[PDB]
Amino acid sequence: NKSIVITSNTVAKSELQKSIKFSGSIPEIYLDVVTKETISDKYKDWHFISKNCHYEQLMDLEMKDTAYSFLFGSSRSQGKVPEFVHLKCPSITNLLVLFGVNQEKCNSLKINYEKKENSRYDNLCTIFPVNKMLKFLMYFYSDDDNDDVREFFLKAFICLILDRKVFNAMESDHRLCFKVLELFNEAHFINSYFEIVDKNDFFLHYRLLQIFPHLQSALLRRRFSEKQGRTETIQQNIIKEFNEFFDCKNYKNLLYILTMYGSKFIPFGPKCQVTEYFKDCILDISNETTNDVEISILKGILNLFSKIR
Amino acid sequence: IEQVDDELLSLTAQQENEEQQQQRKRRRHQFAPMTLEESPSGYIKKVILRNFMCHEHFELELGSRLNFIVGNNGSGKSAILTAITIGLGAKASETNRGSSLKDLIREGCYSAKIILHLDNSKYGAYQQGIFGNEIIVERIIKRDGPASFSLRSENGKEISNKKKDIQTVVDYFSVPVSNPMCFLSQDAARSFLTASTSQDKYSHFMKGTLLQEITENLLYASAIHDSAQENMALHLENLKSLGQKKYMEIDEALNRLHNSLKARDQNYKNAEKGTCFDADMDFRASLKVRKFSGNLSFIKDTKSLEIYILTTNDEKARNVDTLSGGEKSFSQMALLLATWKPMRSRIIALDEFDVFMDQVNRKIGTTLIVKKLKDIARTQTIIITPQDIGKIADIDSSGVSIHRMRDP
Amino acid sequence: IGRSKKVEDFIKNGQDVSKIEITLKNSPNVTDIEYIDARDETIKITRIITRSKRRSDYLINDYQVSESVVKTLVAQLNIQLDNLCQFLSQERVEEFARLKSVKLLVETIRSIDASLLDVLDELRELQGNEQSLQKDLDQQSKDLETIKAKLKEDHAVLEPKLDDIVSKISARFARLFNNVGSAGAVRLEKPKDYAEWKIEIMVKFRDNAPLKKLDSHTQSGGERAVSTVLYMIALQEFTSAPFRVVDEINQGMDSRNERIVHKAMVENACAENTSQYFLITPKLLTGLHYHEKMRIHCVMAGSWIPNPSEDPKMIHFGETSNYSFD
Amino acid sequence: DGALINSVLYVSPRNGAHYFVELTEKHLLAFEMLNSMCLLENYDHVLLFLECQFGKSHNLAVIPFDIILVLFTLSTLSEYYKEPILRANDPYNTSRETLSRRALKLLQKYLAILKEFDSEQYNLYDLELLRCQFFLAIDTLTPKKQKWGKTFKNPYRSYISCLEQRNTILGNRLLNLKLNEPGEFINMILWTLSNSLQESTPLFLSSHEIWMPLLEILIDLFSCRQDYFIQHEVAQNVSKSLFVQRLSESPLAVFFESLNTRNFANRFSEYVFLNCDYKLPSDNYATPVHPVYNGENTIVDTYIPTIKCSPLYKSQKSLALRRKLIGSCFKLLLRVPDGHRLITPRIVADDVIQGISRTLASFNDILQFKKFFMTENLSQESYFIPLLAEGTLSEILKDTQECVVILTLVENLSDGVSFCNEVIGLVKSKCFAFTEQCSQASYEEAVLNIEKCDVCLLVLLRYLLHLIGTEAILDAKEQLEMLHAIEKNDSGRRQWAKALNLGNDPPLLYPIVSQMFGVHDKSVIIE
Repeated sequence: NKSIVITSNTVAKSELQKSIKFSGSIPEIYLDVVTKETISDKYKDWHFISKNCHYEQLMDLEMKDTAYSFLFGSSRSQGKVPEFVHLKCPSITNLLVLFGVNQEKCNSLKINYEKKENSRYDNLCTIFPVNKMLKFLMYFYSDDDNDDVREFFLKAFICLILDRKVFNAMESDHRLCFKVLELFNEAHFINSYFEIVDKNDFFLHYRLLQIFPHLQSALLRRRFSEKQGRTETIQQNIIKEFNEFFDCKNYKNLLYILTMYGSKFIPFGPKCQVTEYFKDCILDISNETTNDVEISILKGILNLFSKIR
Repeated sequence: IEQVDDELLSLTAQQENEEQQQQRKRRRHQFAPMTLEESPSGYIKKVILRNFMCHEHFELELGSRLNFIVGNNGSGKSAILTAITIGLGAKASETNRGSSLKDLIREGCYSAKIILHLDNSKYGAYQQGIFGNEIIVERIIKRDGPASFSLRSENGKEISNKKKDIQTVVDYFSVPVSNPMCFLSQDAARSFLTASTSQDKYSHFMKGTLLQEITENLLYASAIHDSAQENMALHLENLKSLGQKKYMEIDEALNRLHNSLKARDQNYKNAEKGTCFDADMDFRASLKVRKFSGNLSFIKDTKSLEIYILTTNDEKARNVDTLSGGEKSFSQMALLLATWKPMRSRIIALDEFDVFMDQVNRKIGTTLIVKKLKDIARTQTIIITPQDIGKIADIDSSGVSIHRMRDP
Repeated sequence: IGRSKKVEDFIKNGQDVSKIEITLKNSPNVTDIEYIDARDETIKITRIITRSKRRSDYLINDYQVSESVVKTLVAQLNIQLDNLCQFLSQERVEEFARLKSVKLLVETIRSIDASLLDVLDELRELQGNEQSLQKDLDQQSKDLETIKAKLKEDHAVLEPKLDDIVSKISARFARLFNNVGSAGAVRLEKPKDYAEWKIEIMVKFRDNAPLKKLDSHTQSGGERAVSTVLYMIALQEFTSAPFRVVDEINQGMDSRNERIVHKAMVENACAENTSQYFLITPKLLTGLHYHEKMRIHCVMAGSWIPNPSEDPKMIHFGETSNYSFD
Repeated sequence: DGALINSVLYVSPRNGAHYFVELTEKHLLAFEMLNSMCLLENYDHVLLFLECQFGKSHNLAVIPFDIILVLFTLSTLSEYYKEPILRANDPYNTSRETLSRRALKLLQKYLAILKEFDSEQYNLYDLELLRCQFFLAIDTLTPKKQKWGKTFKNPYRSYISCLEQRNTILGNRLLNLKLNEPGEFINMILWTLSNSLQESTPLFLSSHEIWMPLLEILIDLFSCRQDYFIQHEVAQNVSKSLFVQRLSESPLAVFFESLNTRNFANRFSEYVFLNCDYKLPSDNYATPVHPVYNGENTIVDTYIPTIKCSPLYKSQKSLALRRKLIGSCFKLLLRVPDGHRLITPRIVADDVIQGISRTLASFNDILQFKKFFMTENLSQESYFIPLLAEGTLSEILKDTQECVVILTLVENLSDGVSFCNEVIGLVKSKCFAFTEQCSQASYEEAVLNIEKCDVCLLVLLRYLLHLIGTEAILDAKEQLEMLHAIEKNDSGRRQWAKALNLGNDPPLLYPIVSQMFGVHDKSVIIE
C-alpha cells in the first residue's frame, strides 16, 4: 500500500469535488482540467457569491418588479417602490443573502487576502441574472440617509462587480453599473475600492479598468499619488513599482503593465523611453527555454503597445 | 527500457540546471532618466587591424547607423566582417572565413591584432563609470601559443583578460555574434537571397530568427516524454507484479517534464507569434517603397512561407512567384530586412549583394536598404559592397557613412 | 400518410360532396374486385368526402365498397401508403434527413423477408450461450458441433442473397451518383455478430466532407436531399410498386443540387417502363430543364382567363396533348 | 435626422459604396497591424489591441470591416460547446474572458459608439470611417435568395486583408459565408426565435449566448444602412414610381426578401411569434430548424452551465427581439408611397398588421402579451406599436362581440377629446364591457380576452399621454366622462365579481388609469 496518491491532483480534485455546491454530473474531466493548471490562475478568482441563489424569492421580486402600479422609471427617492421590497427583503443584507452571499461576508465587505479569498476555485453556484440583481440593489440606494448606509451600498456594489461570475455573466453595456458609478463621486468610488482591494492587487485593478476604463487615470492618481509619493513624480513611482515587481519575480502581478498602459503617464508609441526600458529588462530576463509564461506574454504585450501609435 | 528512463533523468537534470541559470540572472538596466533621436551606446566607433590577413595596420571609423564600406573585392573586402566577428567572439566554423585562425595572421608575421572601440559615452552604457566612454576589445592571434585577449579601457588599463567578460558585455549590448544571420557573409547572403521554394523561405526565416532550434528542442523533449510515459506504464505493471524509490523518481521526473513541456509550448507559441508579427509588419512597410502592398503567410500544414504582393496593375494579390525577376528580388531583400527586424540586433553586417540584382532593380534594392536602415538608431549596419554608392544619387541622405578604400 | 388530418379542407366550402376519381391499368393478378373482370384493363377508384356522413365509403368502377376492399387491392398492387419508401411527405423527408444505419438495416431486412435475420439472431444467441456453457464446462461436448453446423448452414444460405442485393444496390447508387460527379456505394458491413451488421453510405459530392454516414447537421441540406432521393430511386425497379410519390422535393436545394437531381430524374425518365412520380414545386426555379418525355402541369389562374367551368377548353390545366387530335 | 445619416464630409463615394472613406496613415497602420495579428490566429492580441485604447482617448481606433467579420464569426464560438478549442487557442486566459464574449462586447460597444455621433467626443473622420466599415460588413452580409429547404472583395488597395486567404476562424466558417447561403438567414432567425424560449439548456444557451445579441446587432446595423440608403442612394425628387423600385433594392428589402415564403403575411406572423403561447391556427406546417454551427445543440463536458434565467427574463428578451423584427418590417413598409406597393417583397402594411393582430389576440398567456406591449421607450416604437395595439383590440372586439365597432383611435391620438369620446362610445356599446353572452364555463377565456383588451387600450392611452400630456383630463368634461365611463365598466365587471363565478377578481383597469391619468380615481379618494 505504499503508492496511495496520484501526483498531487488526487487531494486537490477530491476536495474540489466535495465543496462543489452543484447538483448535476460534474464530469471528472472538468475537475482534472481545473486542478491541473499550475501555470495560470484562470480558475482561481474572487468570488463574492459563494452559495446558490434563492431562486424562488428572486423570481417573486422579479414578477413584482416587472408589473406594478406605477409602471414608470424608478426614481432615486420615494423609497424605491417600498411596498413589496420591504415585505420581501427589508434590508440590503437580506438581498445579498438572496443573491448568494453568506452572512459572514455580508458583515465584513472586504477581500481577505490572508484567507486567500482573492484566489478560490469556482464553487459552481448558480447566480441570478446580473441586470435584475443590479436593479434590486438600486432599489436600496436611498440617497437621503446617513453616510454609513451609502458606504455599505457602495462597497457591496464594488464587491459584486468584481466577482468573477458576475464579471463573466456581465452584459456588454454597463448601463446599470454606469448609473451606480454616476450616483457616487469618482474619487469617493476609488477610495472605497482601494479600501476593499489591496493596493498591489493589479489583477483586480485591470478588471475594474475593464469595467470602467474612464477611471484609469483617477485610479493611478490614487495608487501613485504625487503628494503621497513625496517629491517623486508618478512616472518615477511607476518605474519603482516595476523595479520591485521585477526583482521580486512576481511576474503575474507585473503583467497585470496591462493597467499602466494607455494613461497620460505611460502612453502607447514607439519613441517613449519607459517602454524601451521595460522591454530592455524583459529581454534581459527572457530565455525562451525555461521561463515563466508571463515573461513571454509581457514581451508580446509590450511589443504590441510599442507599435500602437 | 532503462535507457529511456536514463534519458528522461538526464533531460530533467538539464532542465534543472537551465532553471537555476535563469534564477541566477538579475536586472542590469538602471533606467537613467536623462533626456530618442540619439543612438544608444555599444556601436563600433572604430576598428584597427594590425597585420591582419592581407593589408597592414589599418584604421576604419565606422558610422553610428549605416556604413557602406567600398573596399573592392579581392582587396580584403571581407576582412572587416571576419575581424569584427572574431574580435566580438564567435566560433571559427560559423565564420567560415579562412581555414584556421593561424591563416588569418598575415604571412611573414607571427601575430595579428584586432582592436575594436565600442562606444559607451551615450546612454545604455555597460559600467560607464569603470570603462569610461569607450570599451576597447583587443584580440591577439599568434602562430605559437593560445590566442590572447584584453578588454582594456581608454586609458589602457586592462580591465580583464578572460573571455566570459566578452560574453557579458556583448549580451548586455545585445550583439548576436552567435547567430550567423546578423553577420551575413557572402555565401550566406547568396543562399538566403536566392531562396525560391516557399519551404526554403520558411526554413531560412525560422533558422535565422532562432525559432528552428526551439522547435527542435521542444519536439525532442516531447518524444522523450512520450517514450518515458510508455516505459512508466511498463514499470507500473512490473511494480504491481513484484522499486518504489525508482517509481517515485520516475513519476516525479515525468510530472516535472510534463509541466515544463506545457510551459515551453506556451513560450514557443508566444515567441513565434511575436516574431512572425514583426516580420509581417516590416515586410508590409518595406513593400510600400515600390508602391506595392503585400503580406507574409506562415503555414504549418505546408510548412512554408508564402509572400503575396499586389502591384499597381492588377487588383488581386497574386503569389509572389507569379511575378518578374526584379519584383521577386525586391521581395527577397525586403524579406531579409524583415527577418533582421524581429531579432533586435545592436550590430548587423553584410557582404555584397550586387551580383544577385541586375541594373535598375539593384539600385532600387540599395535604395530600400538605405531608406529602411538609416532611420533606426538602435541598429548599426556595416554593408560591404564593391559597387560605388557615390554613383547612386541617394547619398545626400544623412546618417549614411561611405568609407571608400583609397588603396585598390 | 404521416400528416395532419383535415377532411374539411378537401370539401369545397359550400358543396356537400368532394369527389376524386383515379383510373389505373388492370391485370389478372389481383383478387377481390367488384364488377371488373380479370381480362379487363380498367380499375376506377373514387373517393368522396362529405360533411354530413362520417364513414369510409369508396367506389370501385362506380360501385360503393368499404375501405377494406380498396385497402386490400392497394396491398395486392404491391403499393404501400404507410411505408415511407413508396410515399414521401414533408414529415417523411424530415425523418429521412436524420437517418441512422440501423434504420437502413431495418428497411433492407423489411424489403426482403425478415425471417432470415430473426433466425440468424436466434442462432447467434444460441452460439453465445453454448460458448458460455463451454467455458463453464472448461453431454456438453456433444453440443457446439451441431449448433455450429446449423449456424454455418444458415450463414451459407443467407450470405449470397444479401451479397448480390448489396452489390446491385451499390451499383445503382454509383450509376445514380455519377451525374453528381461523386462515388458512393451502399455497403453492408458484416461483423462476426449478425445483429451488428450495419449499412455504410460513401459520400463524395463535397470534397471537404469526409466519407461518413448520412446526417443532416454535418452535411448540407441540398446534398443530403439529393443523396436520399437517389437512394429512394435506386430501390424502385426491384420493388413491385407501380409508382412512387415524392412531396416537397423540387423545392429549391441551392439551385445546384436541385439542378443535378432534376438531371438525374431526367436520366431515369429516359429509361422506359419507369414509375410515375407526382412532383411538387412550391418555389419556381429559373431555367428548369424540361425533358420531352415528361410534361409540366400548371394550375395557376389568370384574371383575364375565363372561369374554368364556363370555358370548355380551360377545364384541363397544364395539358397540351388534349387540344391536339388523338 | 442625426449626424450618423447626414455626415458625408469625408466620404469618397465609389461605384460599390457611397459611404466610402479613404484611409489615413495612422488608420492604415492600425488596419495592417490588426490584419497581421489576425493572420497569425492571435485573436487575443487583436481584442487586446481594440480594448486597450477604448474609452481612454479622444481619438477613436476604428475596426476594419474584415476584422468586424472576424469578430462576428468569433461571437459564434461560445464556450459551452467550444471550450476545448478556445482553451487550446489561449491556454493562458490573460483576460479571464472567452474570445466570443470579448468579441461580442467589442461589437456591441462599437455599435453603441456608431449609433450616436459624438463629434465632440470623437472627431468626425473616425466616426465616418467606422460607419463605412460597418456598412461594408453589412453589404458583405447580403442574404441569399430564400430557400425552403463573390468570394471576397476588398475596397481598400492599401493593405492585404486577412480574409482573402481564409474562410474559417477556429473551425467555424465565416458568418457572411454561412449566411450567404440560400436557406441559412431565415434558418438562423427561426433558430434563435425558437430557442429564445427553450427550456433545454443547450438550445437556450445557443440562443442566449450567440444568436440573440448577434441578431440585435445585425438588425440595428440594417436599420442604420436603410436610413443611409434612403437619405443618399435615392435620387431625392422622384416620380413616386422609381422610388418604389429603389426601395425594392433597399437593405431592409433584401433583408426581408429572404423571408417572403409563399404568403408573407401569415408565414411572417408565424415566424416572428415562433414557439410562443398562441395556438397554431389552420394547422400550419411546422418550420424545420437546425443548428447553424455544427454542435450548437450540445454542451461540452468541460463546460458546466451555472446560470439560471427566470421565465419572465427569457420571455421579455424574446418578445423584445420579436418587436425589433416587426419594427424593422414596419420601418421598411412605412416608406412605401400610398397606392403603390413593393415589387420584390410582396408585403403590405395592412396584411402584416392583421396577421400580427391575429397572432396577438390568440395568445393564451397574458405574460408574453404584456411583454410584447410593455416597452421601456415609447418614442422609439411609436410608429407601429399603436397600430398593432388597435388591430389586436379590433380583432378581440370582433370575436367577443358580434358588432365590430370601427376604431379610429390611432389618428385620434392627435386630439385627446376625440380619443376620450371614442373610448366612451366603445364602453357604452358594452364591447369593452364584460360580455353577457359568455357562459360561466368559459369565463376564463373571456377574462383572457378582456385583460388583453385592457392591455391594448392601456397602450393606446400611454401613447395618447405621450402625444398630448395631462392638460384637460378634468378641464374638458369629455375626459371626465371617459373616466366616469371607465368607472361604469368597473361596476359592470364588479357585478359578476359579486356573481361569484370564481374567487379570482376580474381584471379591472380603473386603478391603472387612475395612476396614469385618472387623477387617482378622480375624486373617490382625492376628495
